Amino acid sequence: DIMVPSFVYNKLPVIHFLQEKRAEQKLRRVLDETYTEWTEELDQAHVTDAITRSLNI
Amino acid sequence: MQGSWSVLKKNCSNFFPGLLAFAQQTQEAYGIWLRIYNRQQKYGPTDFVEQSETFSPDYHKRFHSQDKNMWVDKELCTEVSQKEVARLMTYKLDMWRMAHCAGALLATGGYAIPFGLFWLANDTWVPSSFNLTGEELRAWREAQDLYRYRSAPSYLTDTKWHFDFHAYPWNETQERAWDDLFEKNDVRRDPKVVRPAAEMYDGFIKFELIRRKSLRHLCRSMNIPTFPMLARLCNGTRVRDYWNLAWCEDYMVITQRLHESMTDEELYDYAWRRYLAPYDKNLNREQLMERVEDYFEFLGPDFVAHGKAPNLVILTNYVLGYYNDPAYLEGDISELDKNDYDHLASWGKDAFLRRLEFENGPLRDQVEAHTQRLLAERAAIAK
Amino acid sequence: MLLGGFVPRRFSQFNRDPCWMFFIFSVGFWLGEYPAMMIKYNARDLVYDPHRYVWSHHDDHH
Amino acid sequence: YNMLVFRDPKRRPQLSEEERAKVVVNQAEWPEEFKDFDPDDPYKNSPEIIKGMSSWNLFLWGVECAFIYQFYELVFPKSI
Amino acid sequence: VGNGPTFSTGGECMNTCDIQNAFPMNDRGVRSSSPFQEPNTAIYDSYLAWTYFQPMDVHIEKLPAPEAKYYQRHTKKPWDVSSTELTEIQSRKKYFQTLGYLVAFIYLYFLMPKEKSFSGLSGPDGHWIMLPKGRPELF
Amino acid sequence: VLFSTYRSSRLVSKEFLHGPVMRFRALGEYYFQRAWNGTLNWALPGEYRLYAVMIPFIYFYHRWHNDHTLDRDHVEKAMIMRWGGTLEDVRKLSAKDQLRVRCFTDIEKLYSAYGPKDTYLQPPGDTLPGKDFYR
Amino acid sequence: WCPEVRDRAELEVDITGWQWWSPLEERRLLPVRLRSVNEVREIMSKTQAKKSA
Amino acid sequence: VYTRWKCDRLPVFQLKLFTQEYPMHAAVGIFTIIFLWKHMSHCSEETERKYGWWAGYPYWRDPIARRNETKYKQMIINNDVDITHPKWTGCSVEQLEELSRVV
Ligand SMILES: CCCCCCCCCCCCCCCCCC(=O)OC[C@H](COP(=O)([O-])OCC(O)COP(=O)([O-])OC[C@@H](COC(=O)CCCCCCCCCCCCCCCCC)OC(=O)CCCCCCCCCCCCCCCCC)OC(=O)CCCCCCCCCCCCCCCCC
Ligand SMILES: CCCCCCCCCCCCCCCCCC(=O)OC[C@H](COP(=O)([O-])OCC(O)COP(=O)([O-])OC[C@@H](COC(=O)CCCCCCCCCCCCCCCCC)OC(=O)CCCCCCCCCCCCCCCCC)OC(=O)CCCCCCCCCCCCCCCCC
Ligand SMILES: CCCCCCCCCCCCCCCCCC(=O)OC[C@H](COP(=O)([O-])OCC(O)COP(=O)([O-])OC[C@@H](COC(=O)CCCCCCCCCCCCCCCCC)OC(=O)CCCCCCCCCCCCCCCCC)OC(=O)CCCCCCCCCCCCCCCCC
Ligand SMILES: CCCCCCCCCCCCCCCCCC(=O)OC[C@H](COP(=O)([O-])OCC(O)COP(=O)([O-])OC[C@@H](COC(=O)CCCCCCCCCCCCCCCCC)OC(=O)CCCCCCCCCCCCCCCCC)OC(=O)CCCCCCCCCCCCCCCCC
Ligand SMILES: CCCCCCCCCCCCCCCCCC(=O)OC[C@H](COP(=O)([O-])OCC(O)COP(=O)([O-])OC[C@@H](COC(=O)CCCCCCCCCCCCCCCCC)OC(=O)CCCCCCCCCCCCCCCCC)OC(=O)CCCCCCCCCCCCCCCCC
Ligand SMILES: CCCCCCCCCCCCCCCCCC(=O)OC[C@H](COP(=O)([O-])OCC[N+](C)(C)C)OC(=O)CCCCCCCCCCCCCCCCC
Ligand SMILES: CCCCCCCC/C=C/CCCCCCCC(=O)OC[C@H](COP(=O)(O)OCCN)OC(=O)CCCCCCC/C=C/CCCCCCCC
Ligand SMILES: CCCCCCCCCCCCO[C@@H]1O[C@H](CO)[C@@H](O[C@H]2O[C@H](CO)[C@@H](O)[C@H](O)[C@H]2O)[C@H](O)[C@H]1O
Repeated sequence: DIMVPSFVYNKLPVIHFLQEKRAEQKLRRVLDETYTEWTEELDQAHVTDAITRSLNI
Repeated sequence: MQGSWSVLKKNCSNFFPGLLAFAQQTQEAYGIWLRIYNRQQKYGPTDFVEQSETFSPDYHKRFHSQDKNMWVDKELCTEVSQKEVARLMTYKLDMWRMAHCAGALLATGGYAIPFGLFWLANDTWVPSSFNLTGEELRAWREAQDLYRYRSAPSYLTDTKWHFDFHAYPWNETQERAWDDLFEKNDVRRDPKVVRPAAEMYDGFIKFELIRRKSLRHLCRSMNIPTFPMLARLCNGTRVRDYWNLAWCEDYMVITQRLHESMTDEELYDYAWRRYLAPYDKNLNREQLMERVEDYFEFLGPDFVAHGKAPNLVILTNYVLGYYNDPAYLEGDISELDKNDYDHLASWGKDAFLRRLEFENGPLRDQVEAHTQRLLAERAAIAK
Repeated sequence: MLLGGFVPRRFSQFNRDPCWMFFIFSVGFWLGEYPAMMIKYNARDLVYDPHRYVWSHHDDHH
Repeated sequence: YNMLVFRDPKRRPQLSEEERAKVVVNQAEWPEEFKDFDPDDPYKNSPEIIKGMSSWNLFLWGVECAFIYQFYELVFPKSI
Repeated sequence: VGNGPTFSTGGECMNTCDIQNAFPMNDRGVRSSSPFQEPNTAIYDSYLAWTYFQPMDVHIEKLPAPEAKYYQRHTKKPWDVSSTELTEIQSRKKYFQTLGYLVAFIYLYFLMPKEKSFSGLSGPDGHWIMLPKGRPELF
Repeated sequence: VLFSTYRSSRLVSKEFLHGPVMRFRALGEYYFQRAWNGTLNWALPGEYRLYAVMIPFIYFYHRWHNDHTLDRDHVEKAMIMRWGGTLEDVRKLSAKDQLRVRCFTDIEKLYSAYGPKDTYLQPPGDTLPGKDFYR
Repeated sequence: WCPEVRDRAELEVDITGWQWWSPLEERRLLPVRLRSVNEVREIMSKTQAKKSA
Repeated sequence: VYTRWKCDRLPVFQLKLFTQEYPMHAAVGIFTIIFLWKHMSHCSEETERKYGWWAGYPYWRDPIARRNETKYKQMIINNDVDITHPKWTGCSVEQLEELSRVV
């Protein structure tokens, strides 16, 4: 009725602070590991060159 | 789970059939254990067979060493099948509880009958053989899962608090592993990220140094009876034997890929015996397979290569993390519009409260300026 | 721990808070019981018990 | 100030001198209870809990109670 | 504003405590008395310093109410008792205990006589118990 | 199965005696739940008014108990031993005589070890009764 | 309405964890904060160069 | 979540506290209680007279004698004891009658 309640009350602030920091850490990780991926596609010049070769030119 | 009259009737009706089934299972499990023990004594390492002594560095108290006193029989499939191992494990649990009850009966004579009535009214400590139908078995599994939910968080919190209060991780990867190890089951933990915690805790506490209170919590979470607990080297032996059997079965399955061919109910039971898949979650085959693969990944390549599993304390914490449900929150957000101290409104504010409101209210700057100017004037006059 | 609370500056302010009102009442009782004992136990008509030498606690505890 | 061992708490200043000098004091907005506020006597204008009940009256009430406690048996003695 | 209490402090100054970092600091440089953000926190200097927060009427941009799905967790268990329910139970129990203790205090200090009085006018002088009955062979 | 081991098994409704309980909690919280009410190991609070109120009350009830229950025994013993050695002998006196005797006992209490010793030592030649008066 | 804190505190106390200060965990988590845009640019750049190589 | 102090009722928590938290202390306390009630639970009549009364023993009524008289009367009446038996008196009934006629 008296002791354990008081010590729980004393614990509350530190735990709240640490959990807030942990959540911030996880969202920070979410944004950190995002990168824009630029894909590379076969240049159409080679396609045009192959078309010319097929024509026997 | 709390006792009930319906469960009491169920267990009273199935008492004698349950005892007969338990006796048959006892014969079968004795045969299986005889095979396993003969194989261990014949092909086991010298340290494992001779029971090498490992003493703590502080009080020199002997306890089982994970490296030396635990051995994975890679060639056990020749003599014993996976199903036989699972049967032996289940019978070990049932036999432990029945043995404790029988010890109480022998100790107290005929005065244990009312305590037996309390016992049969709850499925927490009755053997699985007392259930003769699917619904009864489901209720029994629900009771076991409830006990696991009740017990696991205390063990996890004990471990985490002691480590965090008396030590800190060495490097960032260890920090991430430690933080992610104790996440709630609503999120998926990556075993590769979490594995280094095993080595870190080996640096902190090995299985040979496990404290008696943490052992009690663990045994509670594993549905192992704890009264009389006695010395820590008895339930510790029980835990070592259970996890050694589990590791042998896991090696068998990994090598032979039995889990892929394993059926849905058998797969669910296999996960449950590893404390990975509660029955109340109503998991499907995909989730069970994901959890089992994560468990195998956490064991790591070294388990297959040499039969060496990671630190048992961290392994138990990891697997029991699936019973660490998110903290309950019930009630609409509108409830936050109420007030908690309306009953004090009639009392009003006394002189001191009015003074505090005046000094620290919106006029606080003016009051501070006036007070400081007056004090400065008085000090100047004094000089 | 004696951290804070209402503190009257002087006697006249003790009536600004019920608790200090009770406190000053109690202080009045405490200090006024002494003059009463002076008057009662130094009275002219007060007479020692004639039988005071018949018995005393000193003989009993001895 | 002090009343025996009971010391009056004092609020620590929070504003710097530069910011403080720029503050305009308007006692018209202050409550009537706290006007010409003095840290050494903040409760000078505080209302009495009971109108007409002075501290000396309560002190005298206690003294009279003590006198009754000590003198009642002199006027209305009772047998053992 | 009301007269209600706030987050308990224990009579401690948060600008010098061992867990001060857990208490947010405001613009004035005064750490809050609670994990919440407080704009008007102050410090009072008695024999020991202590932090104080005065409630006030302040408007805060209220984010709209979310859905129940994203903040309700239905993991309640039969053994679970909420803090509000615990407070209710303890309040009732302590009320009854207070009444009982009040009655006991009154009886003890104003009605109960002391045992073994010299005159015999008040209190018992004691007596024997557990005496044999219906056992002639005992004598 | 007969009795629950969990505190969650309620025996009454949540609204049972809500009002009186709220009044009691209001009485408890108004002076105690404050920042300046920092206790020392739960025994010594920081609020001055708590001391100012509780010290006098404790002293008052303790003194009432001592005066009307404890010292009364010594007073009665003195009255009985000095005036017959029996209760009836004392009751043979009038109320005023008993008052005189009890006030003399109070005098003796006040003197204690710092006062004249003729209150209990009979000087030689004194004509007052001795210890063998009633023997 | 902040159940995680409640559960952690109650469990810590019920397992003989009376102490209310955790200097080590705070030291691990004290400097955590959301990054600035420029820091995000730099970190994404390192990730991209890593992916390329 | 489950905690012993918050979820269990008071008797259960008491048993748990003194069986899995402070069992040795409870054992020592019980040992000491037994010792006290085995060796420090008696008070002779003379000791009661010397120290057992707040203001002193009132010899003018001797309440101890009345207490013992009530005790012995109750024992005799309930147990049907013949106090005139030769063992209690050390002489035959006829000798007792002769003595009564003499004195
Ligand atoms: C109603 C019934 C009432 C019953 C009353 C009786 C008492 C209770 C009964 C039992 C209760 C249940 C629980 C008991 C404790 C369980 C402990 C436990 O968990 O052990 C696990 C443990 C199993 O773990 P393990 O891994 O297999 O092995 C342990 C590891 O080695 C561990 O490794 P380690 O690293 O820890 O190694 C250290 C380990 C090593 O030890 C062991 O573990 C080995 C086993 C114990 C060996 C003990 C014998 C040692 C040699 C004795 C030599 C004596 C010579 C004397 C010659 C005299 C010639 C004149 O421990 C020690 O070193 C301790 C040594 C013992 C020291 C004793 C000091 C006594 C000081 C006396 C002071 C003065 C007294 C008063 C004055 C008297 C004189 C006037 O069990 C054991 O080893 C044995 C357990 C035995 C249990 C007790 C059996 C009781 C039988 C009772 C029979 C009589 C009944 C009478 C009834 C009367 C009417 C009612
Ligand atoms: C009539 C007199 C009575 C005397 C008073 C008794 C008072 C009550 C005390 C308790 C007595 C025992 C109660 C029955 C237990 C059931 C049998 C048993 O041991 O189960 C195995 C099981 C072994 O546990 P574990 O942790 O797995 O063992 C680790 C070993 O490494 C395991 O080794 P492993 O890993 O190599 O695997 C081996 C395993 C492999 O086997 C299997 O896997 C197959 C299954 C085998 C076990 C089956 C057990 C079935 C239990 C249920 C039975 C049905 C109950 C039905 C109830 C309803 C009835 C209507 O087989 C075993 O379990 C063998 C264990 C060693 C044998 C122990 C028995 C020794 C005593 C009997 C011989 C006495 C001879 C007297 C000669 C007299 C000369 C003058 O026993 C327990 O669960 C332990 C008992 C739990 C309660 C402890 C309570 C405190 C005990 C303190 C005793 C202190 C000394 C006595 C004085 C006390 C004064 C205060
Ligand atoms: C036919 C059947 C088949 C054959 C038989 C088979 C064998 C059967 C036997 C074996 C069964 C084993 C399994 C049993 C499981 C159930 C155990 C149990 O009780 O569970 C709690 C059980 C409820 O269980 P549940 O609801 O299922 O919840 C289970 C949860 O999982 C909660 O689980 P948990 O883990 O949280 O609960 C555990 C809890 C278990 O404890 C409890 O829950 C406490 C239970 C009692 C609570 C009482 C509350 C009410 C009090 C009322 C007071 C009186 C009121 C006024 C009455 C007025 C009447 C006119 O705590 C403990 O475990 C503590 C253990 C303490 C051990 C103590 C050891 C002492 C050793 C001494 C020191 C020695 C040192 C060495 C010295 C060496 C020297 C040489 O409690 C009850 O049902 C309460 C019953 C209350 C009965 C009425 C009150 C007492 C009546 C007394 C009558 C006396 C008559 C004679 C008077 C004569 C005067 C002259
Ligand atoms: C506000 C006021 C309210 C009222 C307050 C009342 C007043 C209380 C004042 C004092 C309270 C504190 C006293 C503390 C004493 C010191 C304790 C101490 O040193 O403990 C050390 C130590 C601590 O225990 P632990 O094993 O470390 O863990 C304790 C935790 O509680 C284990 O917890 P866990 O969570 O780890 O495990 C939970 C679960 C885990 O589940 C299991 O383990 C499965 C189920 C196990 C069932 C039991 C298996 C027993 C196996 C055999 C044990 C050895 C027997 C030895 C020989 C017999 C000796 C008699 O276990 C249970 O649920 C246990 C159920 C037990 C129910 C009975 C509890 C007592 C209720 C009262 C019944 C008796 C009333 C008699 C008086 C009235 C007569 C008219 O004790 C032991 O080593 C245990 C030895 C047990 C020996 C047997 C009992 C000896 C005492 C005499 C029994 C007399 C029976 C009379 C029958 C009727 C005759 C007419
Ligand atoms: C139906 C009940 C059970 C029946 C029996 C069942 C089967 C046997 C059980 C076990 C027997 C153990 C035998 C002895 C083992 C070795 C130890 C020893 O040397 O013992 C010496 C001696 C026994 O004598 P003995 O060796 O058998 O041989 C006779 C000799 O010729 C005598 O030679 P001596 O020179 O030693 O003789 C001096 C004197 C020496 O006697 C003593 O020193 C007495 C010591 C008592 C110890 C009590 C232990 C438990 C303490 C719990 C914590 C209490 C904290 C403080 C609370 C204060 C406020 C209440 O011996 C006696 O006259 C013995 C009388 C014992 C009567 C026991 C009555 C217990 C009452 C407990 C009241 C609790 C109130 C709580 C209220 C809370 C409400 C919210 O004392 C004891 O053994 C004391 C412990 C007895 C425990 C009995 C079982 C548990 C209690 C059951 C009854 C509960 C009643 C509750 C009433 C509630 C009313 C509101
Ligand atoms: C005016 C005079 C003033 C004198 C003042 C003197 C000092 C008094 C101080 C009192 C307060 C401080 C007390 C501190 C505690 C002291 C403890 C103490 O000495 O107690 C000893 C005493 C010794 O007991 P005992 O006096 O009955 O000894 C019996 C010995 N015989 C039979 C030979 C006479 O302990 C007890 O009283 C408790 C006994 C019961 C509890 C223990 C039972 C188990 C015993 C185990 C061994 C024997 C059995 C076999 C093993 C078990 C089998 C199941
Ligand atoms: C177990 C009894 C078996 C034999 C049948 C006896 C029936 C006697 C008639 C009873 C009529 C009144 C019943 C009232 C409801 C009782 C409900 C009850 O038991 O609640 C227990 C409740 C505590 O509840 P919790 O611990 O919070 O948890 C409860 C949920 N787990 O206890 C109480 O509040 C006390 C209630 C006492 C009711 C009276 C019980 C009388 C029992 C007598 C048994 C002896 C035989 C009687 C034979 C009578 C023949 C005419
Ligand atoms: C009341 C007591 C209750 C006891 C309950 C438990 C009983 C258990 C009995 C197990 C019996 C096992 O049987 C025993 O097994 C071992 C190990 O294979 C055999 O051991 C044999 O092979 C091993 C391994 O190569 C050799 O080290 C050993 O020298 C040789 O004898 C024994 O020859 C056999 O007798």
